[PDB]
Amino acid sequence: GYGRWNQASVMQPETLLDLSQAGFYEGAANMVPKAFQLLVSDTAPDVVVSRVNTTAFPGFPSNTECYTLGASEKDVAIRSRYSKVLQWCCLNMSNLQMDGELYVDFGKLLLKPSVMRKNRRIVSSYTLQQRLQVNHPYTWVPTLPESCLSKIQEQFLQPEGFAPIGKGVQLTYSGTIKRSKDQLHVDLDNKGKVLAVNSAWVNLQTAWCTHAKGPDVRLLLRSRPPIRRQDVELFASTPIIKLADDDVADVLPPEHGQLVYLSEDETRLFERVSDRGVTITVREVKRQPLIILRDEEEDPRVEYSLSAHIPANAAKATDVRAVGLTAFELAGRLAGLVAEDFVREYGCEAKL
Amino acid sequence: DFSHITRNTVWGLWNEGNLFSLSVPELAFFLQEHCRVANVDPRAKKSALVRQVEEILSAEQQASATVPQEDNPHAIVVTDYEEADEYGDWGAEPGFEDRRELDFMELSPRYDPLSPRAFQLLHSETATDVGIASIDPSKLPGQSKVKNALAAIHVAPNDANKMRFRMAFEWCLMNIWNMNMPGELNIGAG
Amino acid sequence: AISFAIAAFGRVKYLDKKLFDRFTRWILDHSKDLNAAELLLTIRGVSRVMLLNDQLYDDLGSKAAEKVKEFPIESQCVLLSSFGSLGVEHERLASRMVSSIAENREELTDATKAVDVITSL
Amino acid sequence: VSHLSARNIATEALQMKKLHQERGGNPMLAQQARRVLFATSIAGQNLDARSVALLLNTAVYFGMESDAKLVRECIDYCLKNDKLITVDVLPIVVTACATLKSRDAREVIEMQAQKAARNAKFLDAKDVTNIISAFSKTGINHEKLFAFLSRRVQTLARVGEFEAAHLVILANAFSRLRYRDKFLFGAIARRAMSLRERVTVNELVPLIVAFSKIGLKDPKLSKRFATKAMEYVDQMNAEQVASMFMAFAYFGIRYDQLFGVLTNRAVELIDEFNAQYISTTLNAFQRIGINNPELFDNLAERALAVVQDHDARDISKTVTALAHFGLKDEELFKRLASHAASIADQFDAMGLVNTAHAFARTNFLQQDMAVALSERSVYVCRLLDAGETRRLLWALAKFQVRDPKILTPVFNRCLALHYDFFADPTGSEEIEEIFDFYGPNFCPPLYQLYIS
Amino acid sequence: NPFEKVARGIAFKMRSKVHKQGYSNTVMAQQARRLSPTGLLAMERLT
Amino acid sequence: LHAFVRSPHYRTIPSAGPNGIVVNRDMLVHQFRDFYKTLQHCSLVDKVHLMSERPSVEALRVADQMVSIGATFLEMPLTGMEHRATEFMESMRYVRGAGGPSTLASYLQDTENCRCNSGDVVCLPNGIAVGHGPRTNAVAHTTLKQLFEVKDDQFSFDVFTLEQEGDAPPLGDYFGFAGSNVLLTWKDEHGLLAVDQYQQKQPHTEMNVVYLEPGCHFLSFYGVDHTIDVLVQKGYERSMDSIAAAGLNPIPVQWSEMDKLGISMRAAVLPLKFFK
Repeated sequence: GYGRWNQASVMQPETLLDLSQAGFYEGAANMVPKAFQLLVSDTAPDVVVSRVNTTAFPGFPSNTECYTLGASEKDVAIRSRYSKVLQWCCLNMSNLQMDGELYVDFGKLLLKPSVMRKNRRIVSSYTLQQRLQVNHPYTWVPTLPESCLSKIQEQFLQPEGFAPIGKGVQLTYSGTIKRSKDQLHVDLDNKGKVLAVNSAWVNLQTAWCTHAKGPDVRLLLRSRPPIRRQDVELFASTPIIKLADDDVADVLPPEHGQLVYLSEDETRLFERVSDRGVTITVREVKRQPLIILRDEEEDPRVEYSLSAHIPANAAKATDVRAVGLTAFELAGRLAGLVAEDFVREYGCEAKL
Repeated sequence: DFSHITRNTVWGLWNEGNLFSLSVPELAFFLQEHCRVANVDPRAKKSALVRQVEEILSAEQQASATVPQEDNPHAIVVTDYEEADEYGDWGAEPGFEDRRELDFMELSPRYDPLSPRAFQLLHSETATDVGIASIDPSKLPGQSKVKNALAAIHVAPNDANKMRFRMAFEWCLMNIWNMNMPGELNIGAG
Repeated sequence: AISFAIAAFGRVKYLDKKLFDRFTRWILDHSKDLNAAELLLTIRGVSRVMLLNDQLYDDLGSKAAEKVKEFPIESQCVLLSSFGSLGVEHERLASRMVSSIAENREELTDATKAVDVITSL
Repeated sequence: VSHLSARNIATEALQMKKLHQERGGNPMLAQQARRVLFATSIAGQNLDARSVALLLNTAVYFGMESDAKLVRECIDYCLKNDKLITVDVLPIVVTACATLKSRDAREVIEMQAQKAARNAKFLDAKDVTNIISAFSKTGINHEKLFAFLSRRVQTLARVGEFEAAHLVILANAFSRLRYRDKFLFGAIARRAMSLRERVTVNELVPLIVAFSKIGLKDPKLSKRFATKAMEYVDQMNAEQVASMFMAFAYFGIRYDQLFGVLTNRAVELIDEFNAQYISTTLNAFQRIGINNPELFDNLAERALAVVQDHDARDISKTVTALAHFGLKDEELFKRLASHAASIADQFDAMGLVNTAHAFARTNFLQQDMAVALSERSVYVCRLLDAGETRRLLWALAKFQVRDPKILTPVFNRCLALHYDFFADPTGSEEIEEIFDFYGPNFCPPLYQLYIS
Repeated sequence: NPFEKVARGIAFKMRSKVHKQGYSNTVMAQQARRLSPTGLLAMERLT
Repeated sequence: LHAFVRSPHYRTIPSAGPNGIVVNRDMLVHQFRDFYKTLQHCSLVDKVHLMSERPSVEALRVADQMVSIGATFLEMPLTGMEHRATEFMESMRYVRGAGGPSTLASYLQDTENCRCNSGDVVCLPNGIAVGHGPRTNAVAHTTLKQLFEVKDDQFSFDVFTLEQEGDAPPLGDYFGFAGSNVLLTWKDEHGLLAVDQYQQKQPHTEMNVVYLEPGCHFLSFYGVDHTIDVLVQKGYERSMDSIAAAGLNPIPVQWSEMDKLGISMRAAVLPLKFFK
C-alpha cells in the first residue's frame, strides 16, 4: 500500500494475455504418434473393377457404358495395407530422429466380454478396430507348445541362413522397476550383477494379424526412450536381488523404487543375414516367473521371438518395406508348421 | 552434458514456454551440438543462452502450422486438373459409436420418383464383416481362472449378407408401418 | 507482497494459474482485515487477467463498499471501471459508490470522466 | 474455482489472429494463442452464437483439431442448439468444421445444408457467395441446395449486383465442387463481361482457370476470353502466364495469335521461372501439339540451375513431355536421372510406369535408376491396368531384369488379366517385342494363351 | 524438396496432436480414477 | 432506408389492363432493370433487395402490407386481402432477413375493426397525417392518437386528420412531402382541398408549397437522413421545372406502361427503417 495508489499508470495497449504451462508436452506416454491394426485372415475387404461385352441386350448394347464388379485375392490386401502403414510409421519415426526395431511374436489373442454387445456375432472390422482402442480390452498372452523343436529346426533354418551362434542355454534374470514417474527394465546375470538398465518400451506400430486354429502373429514396431545415465550408474552399486542357495530375495531400498516383476530366463539365439545387411534373429525364452504382481502370469511359459534392426538411416537408403514383407512371409511358415500340435494334444482352438 | 537432452525435449519445452527450467551446461551442449554454433564463452548466464537458443529455433522453423480459415482471391492453384483414415487405423476418431444404428445403409435427410431413399450394395464373393466366437482358454499359461474368452474369426459372406438384409428389413418395416402407406415388396431378376 | 505481486502481474497480463489459485485461496481465508489502498491494488490486478470468480469478487466488493470515504475520486472511477470491464454485477457496490461521485461532482476534471463513469455503470 | 472470461478471451484471440496474419506470422503469436486457448473452457457461462463461432474459428486457424478440449466443447452447442445459427455466422461455422476428421464434425454440416436448402431464396449477393464458398471446401454434394443457389445466382445476375470480386469466388467454388451448368456459367461470363475495364488481370486469370477446370464446354465462350486476354498480357508475371497457358491448352482451341504473343512476352521473365511450374507449361504443349522449339530450348536451358525444387510429379511430367520433341540432351538427363533416383522413394504407380516408359524411350539406361525403379515397381504392380501393366513389363524388359522376385508378380497379374492384355490393338507391337525379347520359358500359360 | 517440407509439416502436426488433453488419454485417466470394489466400503468405514 | 421491390412475371403478365389500352410485355421487363438502377443510385434509399418471382401480377404491389412510421412497424389489417395472404407471408421473410419484427402492429392489426391502407398515413416533421376518406376510419386515427402522440416543448408530435372526397385517391398518391420545408401537391381539387386542410392546422409550420400538374406519380421520403432529390415520371415536363425552381434536384424515371397497368410510386417500393 505505497507509491501513489491514486495515480494508476497508463496501461500500454500492446499487452495481450499470456499463460505459462509446464509439463503439458513432457511425459513418456505423450511421446510419439501411434497407430493400430486389426487383421483377420480369410478376408477380402475390396472390390475389383471389370468390364464385359453385353451384345445380347436390346437397348444400349455398347460395351463402353458397361461396368461390373468382381472379387479379389485374400493376402494381397492385408499385405499391402500392412506395408503401407509400416512405411508411414517408419518414415515418421525417422523424421523425429529416433531409432527402433521390428518385433515378431507367437501366441494367442483373448478379448474381454466388453467388446461383445447385445448378443451380436457379425461386426464390421472398422467397428471392432475402433472399439478396441478405448480401454485396451485385449489380453494377449505369449505362448507356444514345446513339443515341436524336433520339426522347428526342420523349417529350412539352415537353407534360409538361420544358424546357431553364441552359447546356448544361457541363464539370466529379467526384472522391472516402477520409479516415481516412469518404468525401467533390468537384465541381471546368473550371479546377480545387473547387465543392462533400459527404459520401458513404447510401441509405435501395432499389428494383430490373427490366424486359423493355429497360432496368430502380432508384428510390432518398437522404440526405446532415452534415460539419464546418472540413473543408469545409480542402479549398479545398490544391490537389487540377493541369490541364496535356492531362493532369491529382493533388497532394493524403498527410496529407489519397487520390484514388481522378476523372472528367470533360459536363452539361446539363432541368426540369419540374407545378403542384404538385415539381421533376422530368432531367440528362445523358456521363462518361469518368480516374482509377480498381477494374477494372470502364474505359469511356466516358453515362447519364440523374431527380430531385426532398423537404425535411423533407412529413410534414404534402406528399403524398409522389404524387411516387413519378408518377416510376414516367413512367420506364416512357422505358424503353419506348429499349427497341428497347437490344437492336437496341447491347446484347444474351436473357431466356429 | 549428456544424451537425455534431445531435439524433441527442447522442442516440447519451447512450445510450453518453460525453457528456463534448464541448467547452463545443458543449454551450452544443445547449442554446441544441435544448433551447431561456432563457439560459446563459458561465462554467459541463462538469459543470453536462452535468447540465442530461442532465436535459432524460431529462425529454422519454417513448417507453417496455421490453416487459413478464410476466403481469398488472386490465389492460383492447379490440383484437381481421408483415404488413409478410410480404414480407420491412425488413431481413435473422437465421438464414435454415439450415432443411430445406420452402419449397414446410407441414409440422407416427400415424394420423388427415381430417388432411392436408402441404398445398400451387396456381394456374394466379397463381404466386409468379421465375426466373434467363444473359446476355452483354460489350457493357456495364465488364463486358468477364466472360462470364456472371445476371439476374432472370419465368417461366411452369405450369413453376413442375410444379417444386413434383415437389419435393413426391420427398419423398413417399422418405417412403412409408421407411415402406414400401402406396402409392396418386389424381388426382380436381371 | 500479495497485493503488490497481484498488481504487478495484472499490469502486464502474465496470469499464472496455480499461483493465482493459491493467492485467491489465501486472500479468501484472511479477507476481513485488508486495509484500504490494497483492495484497489488487487481488484484491478485480478480483473485485468480475466478471472471470473464469484465468491472472491463478492467478498472484495462487500469490503470495498464498507470502506467508501477512504477512496478518492479517481480511485472510485477506477474501481467502478474494473468491475465494469469484465461484466460482473454488484448492486450494493454501485449504489454505495455512485453517491460519493455524485456529491463530489464539482471536482471532476471535465464531463468526459462523467460520461465514462455512466458508461461503466 | 477459477475460469477465464470466454467473451474477452474471444476478443483477444481475434486481435491475436489479426496481428499474426497481417505481420508475417512469427511462431511466438501462434504459441501464445495456443497457450491462452488451451486453458479456455466454455462452461456455465451464457455465450451467444457469435462468441462461440469466433472461438471455433480462431482455434481451428491456430492449428487445433478434435484432440483439444475447447474444440470438442465447441462442436457441441451446435449439435443441440441449431436454431441459434444465422446466415451471418453460418459460413464461419461451416468452413470451421471442414478439415476436422471427427464424425460429429460431419453431422453438423449436414444440418447446415438443410438449413441452407430452404433459405437459398431469401439471401443477398454477399450471403450467397459466402455460403457457396463455405460449402465448397467441405465436399458435400446435396443437389437440391446447389440447384437452388444456382437459380438465386442467375436471378441476381440479371441486374448487375456483383462486384468484380465475388465472381471469382463463385466460379472457383462451383468448379471445385464439380457441378456443371451452361446457364449459370453463361450468366457469370456475361456479368463479368458487363464490368468492362474493372476486372484486372489479377482478377481475370482465376476466372479463366475455373472455367477451364470444367472444360467440358462449347466454343464462342473461350473465343471472347481470347479477345480480353490480348491486352492483359503486359502486366502479369510468370505464374499467371503458365496457369492461363495450361487453361487455354485444356480449352482445346488453337489460338495462334494468343499463343504467339504469349511466347513473345514469356521470354523476358524466363529468370523468374522457379522450375516448379515448368512442368505444366511443358506438358500443355504435349496436350495441344504446338511444337515451337525456341521456347522449348529456352526452358531446357533453365533446368540444371533449378533441379532440387523438382519433385517426383514434376520430373515425371517433364520427361513425359520431353518424350515428344526428343532432344535427348544427356547433360540435363544424367542430372535429372540422379535427382529422380534420390526422390524415387516417394512416387506414384501410374507415374512410375510413365517414368519407366519414357526412360526406355529415350534409350538412356544407367544402373542406379534402373535397379531402383525395378525395386520399387513391385509395390505398385498390383493395381496397374492392362496397358499400364504392359508398359511396365516392357520397361523391365528393356531394363534387362531377370530377378524372379520381380518378374513373378507381374507375370501373375498379366496371367490373371490376359483377356484385356491381349485385346489392345494399338499396343500390339509392344507385346510383340516383349516375348521375342524374353522367350517362351518363363510362363508356359502365357505361351499357349498367345499361341491361340 | 517441397515433398520434404510437406513431410516435415505433417510429421510435426501429428506430433503436436498428442498431448495430455487427448480423448483416449482422458479415458485412461478416468479408468485409473475408478475405485476398487472394496474402495467404496473403505470410504464408508472412514466416514 | 430499406427498400423492397418485386420483379414482374413475364409469362402471366396480362395485356390490355383495366383501361382499354394494350401493353407491351417485353417493355415492362426492359424498364424494370433501369428503374432498379435509378432507385439504387438516387440516394433516397440505403439498400434495395430483389424479391423473388410470383405468378400473380397483383403481387407486384410490394406495399399495402406494412408501414414504417418510426423504429417500429405496423402491419395492415386483413380486410379483403385474404386471397393473397399467402404471398404476404413470403414478403415478411425478406424483411426479417435483414431486420427485426418490431412491434408487429399487434396494437393495430388487432384493433377490433380496422380499415387501413399503406398511403393513407404519411409522416412529416413532428407530425403524422391520416387521410380520412373511403379507406381509413376514425378508429385508426384514435389508435394513432393513443400510440404515436407526445406533447411538450421538445416532445412535440402531432396528428392531422385530413378530410377528402369519396372519389379521391389515397392520400400518399397526390400530395406528398420532401425534406427542407418543401411540400409537393397536385394542382387539382383534391390537392387544393388537402393544402387548405393542412393550412387550417398548425399555422406556424411555415411550409412552402410547389404545385404539379395532376396525374403525376412521384416518390419522396422524409427519412432520418436529409436529402434534396425527388423521383418524377418522365412525362409532364413542366413539373420538373416547377420543382427545380425551388432548389430540389429532380430525377426522371419512365413509368408509361406500368401507369397504364395502374401502379404508382408509393406501391412500387416498400420503405423501412432498420436500427440496432
